[PDB]
Amino acid sequence: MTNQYGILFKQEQAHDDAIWSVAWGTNKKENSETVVTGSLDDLVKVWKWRDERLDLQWSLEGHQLGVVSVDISHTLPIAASSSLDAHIRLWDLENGKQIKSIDAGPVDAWTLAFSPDSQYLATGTHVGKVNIFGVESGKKEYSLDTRGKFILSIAYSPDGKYLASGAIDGIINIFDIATGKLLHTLEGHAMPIRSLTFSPDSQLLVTASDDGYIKIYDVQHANLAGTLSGHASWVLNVAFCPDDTHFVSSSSDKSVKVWDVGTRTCVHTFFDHQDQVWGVKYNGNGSKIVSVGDDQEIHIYDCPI
Amino acid sequence: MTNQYGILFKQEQAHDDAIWSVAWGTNKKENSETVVTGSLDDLVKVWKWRDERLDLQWSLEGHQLGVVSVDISHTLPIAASSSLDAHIRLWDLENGKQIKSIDAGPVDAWTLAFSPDSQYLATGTHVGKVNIFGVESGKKEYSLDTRGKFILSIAYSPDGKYLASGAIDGIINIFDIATGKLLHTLEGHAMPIRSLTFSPDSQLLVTASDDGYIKIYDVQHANLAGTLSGHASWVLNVAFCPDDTHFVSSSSDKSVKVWDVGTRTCVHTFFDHQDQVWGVKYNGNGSKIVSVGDDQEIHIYDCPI
Amino acid sequence: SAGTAKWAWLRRGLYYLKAGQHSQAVADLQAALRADPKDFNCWESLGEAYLSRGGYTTALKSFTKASELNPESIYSVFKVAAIQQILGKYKEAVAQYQMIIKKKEDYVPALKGLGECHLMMAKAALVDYLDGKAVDYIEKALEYFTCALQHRADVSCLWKLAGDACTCLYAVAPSKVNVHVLGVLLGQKEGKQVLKKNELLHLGGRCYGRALKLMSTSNTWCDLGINYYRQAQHLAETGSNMNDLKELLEKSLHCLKKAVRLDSNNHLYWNALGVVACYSGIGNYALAQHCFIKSIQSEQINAVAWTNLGVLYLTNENIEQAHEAFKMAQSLDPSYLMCWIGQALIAEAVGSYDTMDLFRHTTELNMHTEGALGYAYWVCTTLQDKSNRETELYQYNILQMNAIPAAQVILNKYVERIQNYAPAFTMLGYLNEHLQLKKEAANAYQRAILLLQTAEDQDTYNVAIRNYGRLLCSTGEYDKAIQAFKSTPLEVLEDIIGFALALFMKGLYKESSKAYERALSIVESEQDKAHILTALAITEYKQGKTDVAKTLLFKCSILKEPTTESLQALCALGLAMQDATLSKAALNELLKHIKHKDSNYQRCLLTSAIYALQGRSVAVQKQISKAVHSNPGDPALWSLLSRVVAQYAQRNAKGGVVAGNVAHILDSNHGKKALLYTAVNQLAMGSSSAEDEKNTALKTIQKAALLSPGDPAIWAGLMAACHADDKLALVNNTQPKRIDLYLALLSAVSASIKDEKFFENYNQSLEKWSLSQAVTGLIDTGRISEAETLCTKNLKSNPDQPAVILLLRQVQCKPLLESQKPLPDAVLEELQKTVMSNSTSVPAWQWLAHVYQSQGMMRAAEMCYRKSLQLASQRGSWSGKLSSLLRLALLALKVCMANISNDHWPSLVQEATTEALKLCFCPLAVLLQALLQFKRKMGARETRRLLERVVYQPGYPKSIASTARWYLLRHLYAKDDYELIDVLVNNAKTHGDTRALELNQRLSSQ
Amino acid sequence: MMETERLVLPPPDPLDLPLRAVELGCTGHWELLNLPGAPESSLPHGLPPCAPDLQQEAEQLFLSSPAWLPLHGVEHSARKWQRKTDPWSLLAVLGAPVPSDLQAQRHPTTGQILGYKEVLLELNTREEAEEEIDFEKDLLTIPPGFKKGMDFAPK
Repeated sequence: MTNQYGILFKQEQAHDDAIWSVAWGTNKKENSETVVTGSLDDLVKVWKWRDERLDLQWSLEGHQLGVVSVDISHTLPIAASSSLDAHIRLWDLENGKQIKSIDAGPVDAWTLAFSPDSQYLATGTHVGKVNIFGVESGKKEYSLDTRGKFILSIAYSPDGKYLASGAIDGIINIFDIATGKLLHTLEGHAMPIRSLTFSPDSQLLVTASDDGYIKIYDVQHANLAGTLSGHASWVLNVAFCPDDTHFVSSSSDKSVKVWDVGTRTCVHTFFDHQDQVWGVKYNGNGSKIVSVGDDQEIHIYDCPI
Repeated sequence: MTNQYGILFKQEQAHDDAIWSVAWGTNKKENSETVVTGSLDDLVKVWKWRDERLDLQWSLEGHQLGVVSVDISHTLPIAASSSLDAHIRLWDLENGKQIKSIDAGPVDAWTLAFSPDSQYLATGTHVGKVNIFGVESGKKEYSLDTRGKFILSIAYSPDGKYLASGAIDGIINIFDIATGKLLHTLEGHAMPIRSLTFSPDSQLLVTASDDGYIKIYDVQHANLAGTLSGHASWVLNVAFCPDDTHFVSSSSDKSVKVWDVGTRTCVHTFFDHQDQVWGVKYNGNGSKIVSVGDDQEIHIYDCPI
Repeated sequence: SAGTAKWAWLRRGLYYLKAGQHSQAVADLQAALRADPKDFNCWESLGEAYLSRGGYTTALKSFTKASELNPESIYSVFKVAAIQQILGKYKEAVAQYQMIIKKKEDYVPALKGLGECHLMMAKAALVDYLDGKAVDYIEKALEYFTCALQHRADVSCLWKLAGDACTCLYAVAPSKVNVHVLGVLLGQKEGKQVLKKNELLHLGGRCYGRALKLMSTSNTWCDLGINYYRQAQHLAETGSNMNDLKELLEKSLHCLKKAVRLDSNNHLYWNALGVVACYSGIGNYALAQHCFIKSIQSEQINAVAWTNLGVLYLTNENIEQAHEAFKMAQSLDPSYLMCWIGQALIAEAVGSYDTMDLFRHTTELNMHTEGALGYAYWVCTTLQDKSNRETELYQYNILQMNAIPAAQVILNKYVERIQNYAPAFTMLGYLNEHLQLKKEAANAYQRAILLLQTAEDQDTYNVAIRNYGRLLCSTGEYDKAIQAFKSTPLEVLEDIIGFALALFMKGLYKESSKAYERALSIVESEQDKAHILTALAITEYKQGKTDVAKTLLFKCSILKEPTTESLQALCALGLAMQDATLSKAALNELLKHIKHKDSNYQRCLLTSAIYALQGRSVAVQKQISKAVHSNPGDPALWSLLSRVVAQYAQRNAKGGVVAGNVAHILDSNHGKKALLYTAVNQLAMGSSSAEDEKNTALKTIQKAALLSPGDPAIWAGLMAACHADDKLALVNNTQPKRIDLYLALLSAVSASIKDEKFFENYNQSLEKWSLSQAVTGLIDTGRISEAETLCTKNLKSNPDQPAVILLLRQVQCKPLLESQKPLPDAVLEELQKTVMSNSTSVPAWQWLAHVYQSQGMMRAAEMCYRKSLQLASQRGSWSGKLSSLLRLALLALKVCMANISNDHWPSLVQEATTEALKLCFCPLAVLLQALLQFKRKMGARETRRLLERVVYQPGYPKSIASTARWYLLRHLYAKDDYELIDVLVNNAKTHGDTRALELNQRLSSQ
Repeated sequence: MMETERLVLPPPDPLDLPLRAVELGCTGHWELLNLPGAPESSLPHGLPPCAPDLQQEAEQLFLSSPAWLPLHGVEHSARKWQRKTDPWSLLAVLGAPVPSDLQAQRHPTTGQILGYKEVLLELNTREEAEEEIDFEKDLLTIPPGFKKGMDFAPK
């Protein structure tokens, strides 16, 4: 009863070391399909999936140490990256040239996330706050505060009005952008989170903690709709499908599963990587999956609708 | 007049701390019978059995952590030693000059065993591989692979075309050297093995266990034709003699027992080695037995035909 | 011929559609569309034709095409929205109805559609247990229905749907329903009103009555009867009354009987009458059984009636016949939940073995309440019994079906549904405690306390108090724990023990000792006695007074059997004192008769610490190597070996790196520490590798930093790795990189240190080292001003500490003494005084001697190096000794270079190099010997021999070989031999060089 | 401090090279740079301190508090719960559908929606269709498919 799943392309060695994040954006109205991947290097290589294959387009780099998170925007041609280098320099993605540079150390930013309208570029600090910078408008207007521990993941509901933040030690915080007041704090897991994602229409929040479970909470209350346990090690990223029916989760056991939220069961598992898989994403009208892994490879899968 | 088993030698302080591997090589047809020991230090020491005693020739070194296994080749004079840092050295055994230093990855090599014609020097691996490093000419010739846990001890057949490999879980895997096709997997025990020995006229395989049992197997089938339960504590090493008459076993309860295949009873047990014994071996014939314990004493026993 | 007859096709199609001849009408209208496929009337009529007979998605597509052009028509858009709504996908229908409402405001069907869609989403929400969304949706639905009733208040469907919407909120856990009804509904139309549960149901009954008044049909009668039943059920279930709801139930029976007699051929009415008739308040079972039988007879495909009969028989002790009825019901419908729940209950009653599996299957199907409670109870009971964990019942069920997390989720849904039952809360707390979700378990126990405060309290309230207080104490909030433990009779072992530990956590050690003594009085189950003695020893120790703790632990040892816990505490107590005698005896005794311990890491750590106490400091690594050989698995042992080699005897750098890598490979969650230790070992090693990328120190430390960016060691390791990388790149002379980031890393180090519980000495050492390293890095890179301000601020914080003041001296004296300048004896005296003040740290002495050498103090610098060498040797350190020795040799050699008289420096060079060779095989030392020989009696044969030996044997660093090559080339050209010179040329060629051959070119044509 | 001054020729020989001694790591490994300058050692202050030394770690691990003892664990209470079945909850009641649709009207020629009209889908004791069923005269007490039902006492 399952569909016909399978690989479409396999880049042999994208970078020279581990690949730590990936972002897929079909930003422009025509067929762009721009893939931005960052590694344990300075390289922020910008690939393009043109017709049936990936062609390297930019090899831009300005970093001093490895980049820990990269992000791309759907409205403008732009990209942002942060690293252990204590800089959040954001590129141009059109000329392959740096636009800006923000000073913030490992005590001021860990991971990136753009706004739905690509304006604010929030990041998570060390002392617990979330710092919201301003693209094209300066630096560090304001920071939402949760009195907790190191904060790892930052997500936006793709209608605004909600911000979610996982942390070391487990607790999860949901803010509303409208007023900036903590609505309610979930207690979630007992080990670091390091991944969160809302769903399109922003009524379902999917976490992925460090112990192997995948809570499926429900937003605007604290109801949880189940725990998905099917991995054998840490879970490092979760990407939610454009239609509210599946999502993809990559674990540190060298296997990329794809679950579905309707019946909370695993349809298909991919056993194709050889080392930890640090990043998975969908594309536009979700029918293909990108998976960058710790071993230097970029896999592109085929998930029929 | 019955010639009873006699102690016939004791070496009070062979090394400065515990002793872990002992090898007896009748390489020279004349009265050489070189004995080489590896003893939890950098030092690996060579002694020769001249008339009634062991007189040190040289002690040669260079090793980071303790040495775990040493082996001597029958055809040519050459020795091999591996240590805890997975680093393999070959010793000339005529000058102590380190002919070769075969390197190895973080998980490449644990123990060693030569080829019958002294060509291959097979070695185990922390992650299940049984990779083979060709002696003096090649590096990583090929690696036979299985699915399983740690692989402590390796046997090899004297006649040829057989290679038995124990595992930490307690399973035996036998690979035919002719082509590399895994012949069949023997379930064995539920505890580690630590020793595997074939036979002269190699038709019988003897396995040592971590539960005190000793198992006799028939290579042509999976006939568990024996089970021996005399040792109280663990059993560490078992070797045969140049005829298929009886073998020695070395418990961890300070006892070296000489078992017999014909009647499956313990003809004799020795009481020495205040500390536990880690190695036993046989001379070029059935005459002499070598035992090296955790206490820094080398013992050479006698057992007439 | 081809089209152009649409007006005829249309008439004949309408004539065939008005009569029941749908096939001919469909063909006619398709032909009409073929005539001209742009007239929206034809498309719309064809859609209506398809909608009259079966077809729904071809009518939907045709209606969409009709609506695509001329989008002003409200009817076409409404029909498209309605057809798409029919097949689910309610949100899109809501969006189009809202758009229509935005255009036109009086459109009654649009409001009706919006209300119906909201009600359907509310019912779907109630299928799951997301009650809050259901309440919100129902509030919005009532808003839309009253708005619709504002325009046309003669229609019946609007009132009926309003009553459905309001009365579908039964069993929604009151005190969760507050509905903001507004307007006509509450009689007179004033403002707004907030309704609670019972009032909402009463309004529902009123609305059904009003709807029924103007259209007397059977369906409304049955619905009104059901509403009255729900109202009575709610009134009884809250204990608000009894015997005053008789008339209400009679009214419900009257309505249901009216409905069934009105049309006695529909199973629904008979089934409703049967269900209501058997309510506890009426209790007329014969009528209920007759009604269910009539319902089954009326329409054969009826699972509901069969399962209701099964329930009726099962509650009246008829297990076999009820089982038969349930089997028939599931035979007619394999995925109806109630039958499965009944099967599970029957299996439980007769005590079968597959009751847990049946409850699990019911839980997996659709989340009903009764199965939820049953499954949670069985999981908790199985967890309690501690004779299970080999059975393959416990193992299979719990550890291979992930029972515990499923039970927790199920209990959360149940507790949200019911929330007036204490055992559910206690079970939820218990499971949460097993998941280490301590905060949620504490909340659960607190709510259980709130419920139970008016109970009997003998065995249901004190236990709840002890559990809540203990769990609260587990996670901070000591005062609240103490207060909770006060409000209980402190007469059982558990309460006294919990009180004692909470007191110990807050302080008040004497009080804790008293409480533990009182608990010690009342003890059975001797394990508890040994534990109480050990706790007494620990708590009294924390005050000091160690001797009484020691003798008390010996008293515990005198008991019949040791507990393997008191012995460990005794060994650690021995360690916390320098006695180091009782510790050996305790460890030997512990090893003697205890094997059932399964950690294998504490034993090695304790033995290693015992060896370290006596200052042996090399055996430690050897012993851990022995332990790792014994158990080649257990990554933790490999990681600890790596840590120890990093700390003690840091001359096995290669082995340590390999051990850390092996520890990292064999698992993943030991990644953090193993990567840290291997990075530190790489730092200590140097660059003794194949100059391979992707495996230098900076890479492993970066990987560790990504794994756990919380600890303070990784960031300091990052600072050290960056500095070392800078030095190596400077030697290779390609580019310095990673220049100015030290201040950020220092801030990260301090911020991370702030949140660790206590390793005080370790934190102080880390903070001081990070400060010193940052200052040195800033001085080296060249940002003097920032380093100076940092040192000044640090001294401004606290009174002087002789470490930072030396750093300030270093920062001050960099611009001066870089460029040649003469310094006055006052400055020299000040530097000498500060360095002597903060003595015992060889780097300071070496730096001062360098200052002397820079100004030029050859003998004074030599004396300072000699003092540093003596200090290093006395400390037992090893790197400092060789470093000082080689540096002193360099001093003597450099002063010799000028060909100065008083030929004593060559003697010093000889002595230093001989000592250095005595320790190790330093290539720099042999090169220094060669240079000294070359300067004194430049000569022909011996000097050339030594130089050629240095420059011809392999295994030497590039730079030293190059220097030796250059000097040997100069010497060989001095004593002419062209052959040997070309030999040198080819030797240079077979390697990479630029300068030796360049000198040869310079001197080939004088 | 005996000489108090030293005068040397800074360009002593221009052919030879000055010696720069650079030290990498604690295990002995030195190298030589060419240009003259400071001693320029690597990691001047020594290795960064990694995890704390054994003795204090063990003392914390055991003598921090008595919490770690098996006495204070999640076990060691042996709690019990009671089961209270409730088979009455299983009763299921289904609701009736709405017998009307609010169907539109259509002008017989050149059809246009005039208006939306509601039509019916297909002890007062009304005479419309009641057939006066008796619920207490003769009660049917045999399930279809079984052999016997149950006789409950009349109320």
